[PDB]
Amino acid sequence: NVDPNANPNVD
Amino acid sequence: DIQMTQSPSTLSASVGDRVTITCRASQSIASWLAWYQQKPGKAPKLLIYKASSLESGVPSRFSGSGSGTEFTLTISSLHPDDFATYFCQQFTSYWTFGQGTKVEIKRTVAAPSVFIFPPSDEQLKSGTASVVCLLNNFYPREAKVQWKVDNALQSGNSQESVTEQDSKDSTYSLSSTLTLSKADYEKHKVYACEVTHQGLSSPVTKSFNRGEC
Amino acid sequence: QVLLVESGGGVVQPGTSLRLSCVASGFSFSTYGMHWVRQSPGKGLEWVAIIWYDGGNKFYADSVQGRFTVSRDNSKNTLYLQMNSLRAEDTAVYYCAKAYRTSLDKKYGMDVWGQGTTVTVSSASTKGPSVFPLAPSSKSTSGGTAALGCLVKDYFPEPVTVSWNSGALTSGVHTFPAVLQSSGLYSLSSVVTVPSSSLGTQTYICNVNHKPSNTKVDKKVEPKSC
Repeated sequence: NVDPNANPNVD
Repeated sequence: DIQMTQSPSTLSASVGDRVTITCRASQSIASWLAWYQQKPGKAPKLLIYKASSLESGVPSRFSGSGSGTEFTLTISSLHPDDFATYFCQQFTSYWTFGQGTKVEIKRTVAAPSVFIFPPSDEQLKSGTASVVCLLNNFYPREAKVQWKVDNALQSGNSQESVTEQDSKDSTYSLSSTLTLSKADYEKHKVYACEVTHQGLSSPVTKSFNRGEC
Repeated sequence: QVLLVESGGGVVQPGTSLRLSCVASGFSFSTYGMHWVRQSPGKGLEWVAIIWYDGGNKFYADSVQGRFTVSRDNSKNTLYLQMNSLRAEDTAVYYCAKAYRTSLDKKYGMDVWGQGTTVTVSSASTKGPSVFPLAPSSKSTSGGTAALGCLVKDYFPEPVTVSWNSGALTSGVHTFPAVLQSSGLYSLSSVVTVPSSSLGTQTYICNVNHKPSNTKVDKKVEPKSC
């Protein structure tokens, strides 16, 4: 569902 | 699928020089470009993030520019600590790196001292023969090392090893090892390495006769 | 200060499984994505895997897809890389790296890497080195200095430590990087430049230690009469 380059941290 | 290619692969410069390194992306990556520094035996270190933003602690002499497919890393005045390999990295579509650009110390041309060692009596008893040619303390790093057995050019039976550039005098050293079977080695007389280098006005041969050492 | 410590690397045969660990400190591990990156002479820098802060989303490079799995245990502050069906082309230094801090950006790289752990995949078996002298002579001198050394030949795996006169001699020593021969074995040479006048009155012994084979050899290097 996500872009692998998207924010991988808590948000 | 985004290929990063840098240029040049090797850059020779002096302390105080202004140097520039270019990185090219096979497709547009906007500003999603990172510059890394790495010295031998150490992990890569992030210097510039998002094309132009220096990380904390990076001296102001470093800077980066570019957007899209063409990127540049610049060191306004080269510092002794800056000689290393530099990698670019895109982080928009997975993560892929360039092949690196080594920034190397540029000193005056230094011709190598050439030395040759015959095989030991111990090794010859075992059944093989190793002849070693030693090129010591030269610059630049490019050198031609040609083994000749009775003037017959050898091919595919030698190996080379080059040190890192010396931190003090900025020279390289190189060792070439020719190996044959005992029975092949005993068939011939004159073993020699021919060395071609920028500091040698003409190739320099060191040789010896089998059995006369 | 961010600290990442890889571990678990080693020398293994192809077709085996190996699991690397990365222990983090100096930052909130459970709130950051983490990366695995490897580096080899043949392939350069290769991204391997990423795992989200909570261990959910995982993405892998094509070259490791189906063979490697990434995982994490936030209670232990550890990142893991399970490798299966290892091949020789998997040989590399494997680094662990923390994702860049949260901002308004929609794309994210990495900022801090660990020191690295080496994974060597090879079908070669452990073998001690043979140590042969490189005898000084008139063909290894120029202008008052003479070169001598030792040939550390046909051993596996890395590394070997080489000292001279039990470590008492440290100047003029050049220990060359080992070359991987096509046999699967390594070889290296260690040389030292000494005064020509000393060869008659000074003894030179190279000391080689190869821990994987519990091998240690002392080889006296004597001049040749030529």
